[PDB]
Amino acid sequence: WAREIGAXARRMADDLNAQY
Amino acid sequence: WAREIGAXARRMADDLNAQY
Amino acid sequence: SQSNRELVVDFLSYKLSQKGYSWSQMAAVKQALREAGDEFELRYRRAFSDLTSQLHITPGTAYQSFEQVVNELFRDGVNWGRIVAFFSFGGALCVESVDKEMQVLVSRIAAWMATYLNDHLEPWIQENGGWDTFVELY
Amino acid sequence: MSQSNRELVVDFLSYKLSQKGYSWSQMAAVKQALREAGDEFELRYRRAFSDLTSQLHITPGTAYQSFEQVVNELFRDGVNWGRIVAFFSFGGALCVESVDKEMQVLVSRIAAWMATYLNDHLEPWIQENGGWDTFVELY
Repeated sequence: WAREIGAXARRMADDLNAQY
Repeated sequence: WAREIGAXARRMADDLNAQY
Repeated sequence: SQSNRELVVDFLSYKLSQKGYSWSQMAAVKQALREAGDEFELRYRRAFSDLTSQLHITPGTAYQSFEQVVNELFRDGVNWGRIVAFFSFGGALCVESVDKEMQVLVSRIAAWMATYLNDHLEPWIQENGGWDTFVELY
Repeated sequence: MSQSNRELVVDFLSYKLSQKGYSWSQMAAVKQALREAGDEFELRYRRAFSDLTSQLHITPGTAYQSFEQVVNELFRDGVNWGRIVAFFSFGGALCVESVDKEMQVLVSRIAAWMATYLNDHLEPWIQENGGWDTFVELY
């Protein structure tokens, strides 16, 4: 599911954050 | 010149137009 | 008129941005977010394509999928990376909707996104230097 | 704040939809086709384009004069979609030249001149030829 897409978006987003 | 840019735009535009 | 000016401004914004210039601050934000979305989807091309291919979308459950993803994305906070992910997610959700002939969802998705941006992301953005700072960071 | 946020969402969604070959709206379709037509025009005729635009010499006092003289000659014997694309490309180049010459204040004026010319001297022909819908089809 959608929750656990959202969690594995949040791996990607936090480690994109790491240039921000 | 401005006019004579305009005419030689219009070479290019007619020669774009002719796929249209 | 209003329509014609909109067309002119869109074209000029593009041209100016191509030369490293900008029509306006809003135009600079739009383009930076466009490019950040591209960079995010490129850097994580496999994973991005992997989980987007797991999207199970139907008209009746579309909002639930949207909300479950978004609430989990921001479960313990906000940062710019998560904000970019949010946009790229909404983009992918719109395409995936058209990919399966469900175009009526696109405008709904835009509205759910705009409301979430307004109610839940805007307070953070303003305490963190605004979109202008994002333009700076990108 | 809300209108701005809404505009940002719509902008981004428009973009991502177009990268896969779709569109947000008819207006977004027109904007994107016009963007691409302008790229095509400037690339296919790169040498001519650089040659012509490198001749431009704007001042605040002659910017309008230069705009009007180019556009009126460009559409001297009528209108076609090719000339319309060239019209946008020319406007783009004039704005870039303005910023180049530390005259960014001219950009908003050029936008106004373009929208004004579009409304009073190009819109009638476009509607005669089926509206902007026709161009999206044609491009």
